[PDB]
This record gives sequence, structure tokens and C-alpha cells, in this order.
Amino acid sequence: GLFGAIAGFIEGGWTGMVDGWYGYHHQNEQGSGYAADLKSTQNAIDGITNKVNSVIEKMNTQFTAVGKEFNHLEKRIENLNKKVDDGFLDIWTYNAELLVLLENERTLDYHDSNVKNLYEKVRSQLKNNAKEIGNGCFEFYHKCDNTCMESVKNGTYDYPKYSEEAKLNREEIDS
Amino acid sequence: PKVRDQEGRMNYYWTLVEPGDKITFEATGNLVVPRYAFAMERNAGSGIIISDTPV
Repeated sequence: GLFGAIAGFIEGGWTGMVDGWYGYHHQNEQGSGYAADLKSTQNAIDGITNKVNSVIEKMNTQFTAVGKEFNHLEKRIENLNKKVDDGFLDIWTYNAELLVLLENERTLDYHDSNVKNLYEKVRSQLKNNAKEIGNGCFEFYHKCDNTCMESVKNGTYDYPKYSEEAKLNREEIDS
Repeated sequence: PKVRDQEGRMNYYWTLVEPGDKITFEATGNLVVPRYAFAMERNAGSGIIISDTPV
């Protein structure tokens, strides 16, 4: 969408990832599996709850005014009452429909941004030590055990630690 | 005009009596005096609904 990740360069979702909104799938010698990214999921849940709260909290239930009754010599004020009732109804009906449409578009873009930001954080870390193979996936030029995988999911990944390894494998296929 | 077998008409009136206030009646004819009056206190959130829905 607006950020090109969801239904973009990451074509589809992960039905097998049930414990979070965004995150990772890994595969190495120890094992594989989907794992939710806590930080992005936790913040996004707070944001959407705030967004829903900011729409409904001020929509407190109220006491509807009495339906007025008018006689045959009160058509003018009867029509004025009808104009008042119709005027308010049109505004709330039009605004509520339009507001939800606009909000829903931002909600999807918000999820799109969070995926893209999550992808960029990993890409900014690995650099030459991994190959971007599309669909939001990275192929390492070095062995990355379970401990190494969490460092990427942490913002801690040590590029020089695996640089000497990854450099040799990279230039091996480069030659 | 004869309505419900009656060429005459009767007009029905109403008023409210404040606490500590006297209401006086005086007539030489054509008076349909009250018999049962009502004492009341306003609630707030109430209204009138026109419907055929069962209760």
C-alpha cells in the first residue's frame, strides 16, 4: 500500500504465526519456526487501542429529546423541528461513514509502515553479511545459530563478528 | 355539526397549581367541575412512544 510492504514486496501473510501481528520466520541448523516481534506488536496494539478510544470515548450515550407534537396551526414550527432533526441526522450519518473510511485507510497504512520499518531495521544491521532474496527474506553468507538470530531481532547483531566468515563465502560465489 | 350524536361541544382545559396556592371556581352554569386531580413530580428521562409493539 502506502509503504509498499504489505501486499507489496511481502506478498502474503503467515497463517502459522498466531502470537503476533508482525515478526520473523527463521531457519538454521538448530530449527525453524515463526516468532512474533514483541516491540512492534506491543506498540501497535497500544496505538490501535488509542485510535479506537479517541473515536468512541467521546461518543457517550445521551438522553434523546422528546419527540414533539404539533397541531394544525403549528406547521411552521413543525417544519422547523423536522429541519432540525433532519439536519443533525445528515451530518452525523455523513461524518461517521466518512471518518471510518478515512481512519481505516490509515490503519492499514499504519500496519504497512510498521512492517517496512521492521524490515529496514534488519536490513540496516546485516549489510554485506546477508543477501536480500526478496519477499522480505534474508539469506546469510554465514552460519547464524539461534543466539545469532535473536541478536538480529534485538538491534545487537555484530557485523564484524561474522564479517570475516561471510566475506569469504560471498566472494566464493562472486568468483 | 353533529359529532357522535351531539350538536353541542365541550372544551377541556388544564392548569398547574403551585405549592401554597389557591384555585377558585365560580360559575352560574356550564361548568364541568373537577373531581379527581393529580399530584406529581418530574423524573427527567421519560417520554412518549407511539407503537403497536407488544409489552
